[PDB]
Amino acid sequence: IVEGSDAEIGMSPWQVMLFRKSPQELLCGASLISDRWVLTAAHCLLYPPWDKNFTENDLLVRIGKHSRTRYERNIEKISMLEKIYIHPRYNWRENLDRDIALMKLKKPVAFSDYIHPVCLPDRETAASLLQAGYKGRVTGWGNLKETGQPSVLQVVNLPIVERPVCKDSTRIRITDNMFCAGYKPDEGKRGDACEGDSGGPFVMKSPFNNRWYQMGIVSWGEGCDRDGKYGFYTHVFRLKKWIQKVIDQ
Amino acid sequence: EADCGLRPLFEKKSLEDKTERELLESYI
DNA sequence: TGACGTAGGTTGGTGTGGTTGGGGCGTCA
Ligand SMILES: [K+]
Repeated sequence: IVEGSDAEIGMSPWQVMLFRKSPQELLCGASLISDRWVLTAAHCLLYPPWDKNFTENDLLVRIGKHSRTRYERNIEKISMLEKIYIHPRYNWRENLDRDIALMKLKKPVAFSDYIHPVCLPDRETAASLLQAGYKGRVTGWGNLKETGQPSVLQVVNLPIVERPVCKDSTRIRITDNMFCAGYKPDEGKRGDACEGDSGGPFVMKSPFNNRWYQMGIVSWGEGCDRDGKYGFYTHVFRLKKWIQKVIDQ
Repeated sequence: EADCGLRPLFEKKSLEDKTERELLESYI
């Protein structure tokens, strides 16, 4: 997360840390959506172009954390994975279309002050908030610039961008399952996500009912905080039916 | 899930994190 | 100078590493 800052304790209790078992290594962000389910970006798990094809026993999940590295005792909860579920139409050949994935936990976690799930949006909720110029919030332990990594969780707030403008800001074949967000050079503000932030949530607060809903998953970009480039987040709502189907199973 | 999106240390104790009003304001 | 002995934190403790950093401070060899 570039041009962000330290996150206030318990300010993102759905934040999940995706963690490689050997070498022990933070891989990606993720999000808690229930006691027994976690949402991350598919490419955190499956990306043939970089030889990545992790499976369940390759990984673990760390919930309720704040420090990037140390074992925050009786705060964080660690879970192994029963199942990984990747979107069957997930596209790693071209554009990361439907970069979305679910992990079911071997044992459901207990909610606490540092551990709580996020809401998923309705038609209604997505219809009204996922609109250009409106702001959301990206959080992660990912890198702080493109060319080093932060000690505690980072937060930044970014405006959504007009679908056309995303299309004109890149070469990659954009789709309806993606939205871009970030500032423009006129506006004289900054901010973006980065390598390592994948899987983490782009969330929005509802002014109607005061809850946080997860509208995006950090999917991709081109460098980090680059002038006239925008972060790309998987469009969560658009893929809600897949989600819903997998959970009911 | 029944109690989603309400953070123990903020919504529940009736506190604002220090950038959430950034977000709300953006709704014009 | 330095190391014992000793004290919470987003958290214990015959604790000061541990699947984890480094506290703050006065003694004392
Ligand atoms: K300790």
